[PDB]
Amino acid sequence: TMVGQICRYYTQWSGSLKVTFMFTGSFMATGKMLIAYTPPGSAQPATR
Amino acid sequence: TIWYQTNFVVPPDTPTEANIIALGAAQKNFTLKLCKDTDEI
Amino acid sequence: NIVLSYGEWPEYRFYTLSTKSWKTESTGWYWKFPDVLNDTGVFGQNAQFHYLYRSGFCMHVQCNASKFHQGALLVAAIPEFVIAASSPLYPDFAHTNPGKDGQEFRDPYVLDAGIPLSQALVFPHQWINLRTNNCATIIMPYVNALPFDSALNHSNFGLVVIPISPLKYCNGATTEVPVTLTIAPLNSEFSGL
Amino acid sequence: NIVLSYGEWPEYRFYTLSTKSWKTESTGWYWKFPDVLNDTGVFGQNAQFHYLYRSGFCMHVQCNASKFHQGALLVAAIPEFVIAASSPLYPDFAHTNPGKDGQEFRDPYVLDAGIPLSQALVFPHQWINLRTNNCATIIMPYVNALPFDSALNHSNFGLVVIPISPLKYCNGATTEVPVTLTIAPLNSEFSGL
Amino acid sequence: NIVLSYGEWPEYRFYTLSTKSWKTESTGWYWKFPDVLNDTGVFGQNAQFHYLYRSGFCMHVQCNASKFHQGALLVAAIPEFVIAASSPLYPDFAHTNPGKDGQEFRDPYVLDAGIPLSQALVFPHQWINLRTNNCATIIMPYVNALPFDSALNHSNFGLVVIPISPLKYCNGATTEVPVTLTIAPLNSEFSGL
Amino acid sequence: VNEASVEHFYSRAGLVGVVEVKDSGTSLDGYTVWPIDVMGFVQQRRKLELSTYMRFDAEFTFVSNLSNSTTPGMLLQYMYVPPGAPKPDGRKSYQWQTATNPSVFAKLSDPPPQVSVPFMSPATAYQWFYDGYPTLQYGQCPNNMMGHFAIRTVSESTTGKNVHVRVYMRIKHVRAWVPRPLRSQAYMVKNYPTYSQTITNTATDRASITT
Repeated sequence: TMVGQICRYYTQWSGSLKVTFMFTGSFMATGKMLIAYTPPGSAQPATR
Repeated sequence: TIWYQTNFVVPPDTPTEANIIALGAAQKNFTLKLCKDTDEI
Repeated sequence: NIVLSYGEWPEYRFYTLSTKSWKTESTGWYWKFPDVLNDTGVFGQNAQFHYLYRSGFCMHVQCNASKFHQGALLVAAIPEFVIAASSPLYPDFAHTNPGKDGQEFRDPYVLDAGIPLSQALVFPHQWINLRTNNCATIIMPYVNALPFDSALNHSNFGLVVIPISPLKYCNGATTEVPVTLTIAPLNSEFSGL
Repeated sequence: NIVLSYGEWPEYRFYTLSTKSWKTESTGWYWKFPDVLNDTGVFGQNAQFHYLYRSGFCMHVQCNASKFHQGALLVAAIPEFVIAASSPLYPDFAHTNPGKDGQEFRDPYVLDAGIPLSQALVFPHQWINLRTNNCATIIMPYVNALPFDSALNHSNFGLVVIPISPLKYCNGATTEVPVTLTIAPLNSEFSGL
Repeated sequence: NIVLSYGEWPEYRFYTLSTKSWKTESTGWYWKFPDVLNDTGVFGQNAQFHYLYRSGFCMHVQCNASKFHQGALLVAAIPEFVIAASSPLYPDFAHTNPGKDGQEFRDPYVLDAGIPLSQALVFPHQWINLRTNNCATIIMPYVNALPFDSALNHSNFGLVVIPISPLKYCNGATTEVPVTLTIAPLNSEFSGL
Repeated sequence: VNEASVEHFYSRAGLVGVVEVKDSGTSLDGYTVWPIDVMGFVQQRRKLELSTYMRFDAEFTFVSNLSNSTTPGMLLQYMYVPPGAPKPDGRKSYQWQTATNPSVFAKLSDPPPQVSVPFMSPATAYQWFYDGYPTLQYGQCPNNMMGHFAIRTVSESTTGKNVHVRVYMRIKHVRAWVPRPLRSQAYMVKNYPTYSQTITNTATDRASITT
């Protein structure tokens, strides 16, 4: 990313981020997903 | 973490595999401090 | 659109249960609950610790299928839904409290209550007709003879999903159709910690 | 919708170039132009005869595909786009001025500039996602260090179309998807006949 | 009367810890806490789950003894209280986080910090003089260099109770004097579940 | 309009029970205890199950005669043991003298006695369908029981004649709640829903769907 390349010029960054997803499949395809986020202290979930 | 919920459902004569692209960016309140020399070059 | 059971609002977060696969041969499911949320979440710990509770619910059934699939489902909310044990007597505890993963009907025709399914439209209900619409939504107020009751012992109502018209598709289509359920407690109360 | 590069209007007819076939295995294209129109049309004769010119452009990429095709394209306009020659040194003149028929990337990943494609979104860009939309439109103002310059020698910017997510289809569908480009010069000027 | 540490109110239920027996030969105790409540109560579960917290405290030391007992105690609240390891080097984890049952001083004279006890009156303090009064109360605002910090890793302050003047009684009196402690969190906050 | 109504649909007196004191034969007891049960007959069980919740007052009438239909003058006691009170052991038991058990003394030559029983349940309304365990017990709510009627001929020892009683109950001031389907399958056991393994069809068969 561009945000991650300029953070290598500085020592310390602080703030909030953003992430976006685009589904590239067909127009006829249907489904569902689950997108989860975990705080810095916790270990990642082992089940949905 | 991204989890399959339910399943990927398709009609006849439609390709069964698809892709997702992820786009990261900073927010409006992001800030940068001190200075350093990149180790990328 | 929204269905408001018995014209009452349940006046005084979203829990997504795991997905069911509806195959051409499946006979349907029932979740029978205050119960589905007893073992999961922060609502599930309140239900253990407090000695009395009063809560209404809002529940959302959604079905992902293409335009080449066809079928229909009846979605009903039945208060005081009691299971019967077919002779060659008592229903097992797995059947009377199926849990968060639900139970699958042995007899879809009598709803295992001995009552006919033709007349199950007298309860609050919706249709999912895969050509017309993919979703059904029902808001259920708190119905009981008493103002408060126990979460572990007593089940206020069931939720029942019967595939009235079987699922058909041409070769090459996805064999099973995912059916998912979402429950948001409305206006819950507790006492007697 | 329309994309206005760098928030500037190019203040101070439509040319339809031949169609490209985008096959599942193709690596993308770049037109790099004031140049595409030098050899075609009435704009192409002005560019030969006059000694200085200033012009902005408006360019329109369109993609004809069905609902059973899937894929994605990134469409970017990159100023001062310079080609590099991969070692085992200079790029050939066919690569640095591809003409009206464009050139096909050797390395789509570095854009043959040595810069990464992940960060190519810093330039004015659009997405063509075959489910969402079939078209992309970009208006490019005149960017140069000088008020006027030469049409034959200097190329103000490139136009780059990379198939980020490959094209897939089931058997029986049309193998290639036509990709066509349309350029309308805006606010062009000339001097020194 | 109430002692307000550093003249600040901790602006932005009662926990009764087990009783200590103060015998004529005992050397004193320290509870060193955000920590005492980490493993007990509903405050103890918040401290596990959330990633940041800010809280002030109010703590109450009380001593039940007759009119024939005599003695005195110094009750102090010392921020950033750090334990030292006397040579013939590091203090063990039992000493640096004593828990809800506290720890007993090895050296009461230097407070195991290397600093003298004579000057410990520079911190917020009270006296319990068994003839004058049986109780001491201290309200401690949140002191840190940062607005928030971690409950498990960092200990904001200690609470230290030293029997400066030993306990004496005539034969027939109760040998030990119960010393009990009560902590009420004031204005606690949490984030990062 | 008013002829089909929940008030008018549960209305007229009907036969709840048939009991006999029968002290003449090898059974010398001379008393009987009859638990109050509105569902004793399957056709009144099916109508009450059109509703999940009901609240009503009861009207009990006792039509009594000997076996040959003749009704000579002889004195009977109809007691009422409310829910939670102990039931008589025998004809001479002391539990016939309890002042809190209302009783009626009426001869067989009199018109049939009748009394009214108020709504007895702790819950707001009787619930004929209960889901969950109260404490085999599945679906069993103790709140419904209305009590007992103990009947005896008042005599010192062993009169040699049997008395047949028929009890007529009438639902009053009835209120009903959430509607429910009417049972298709035949009942088997008294308390539970359980139905036979052979599923009988609601609509009767015809040769083909054309006609």
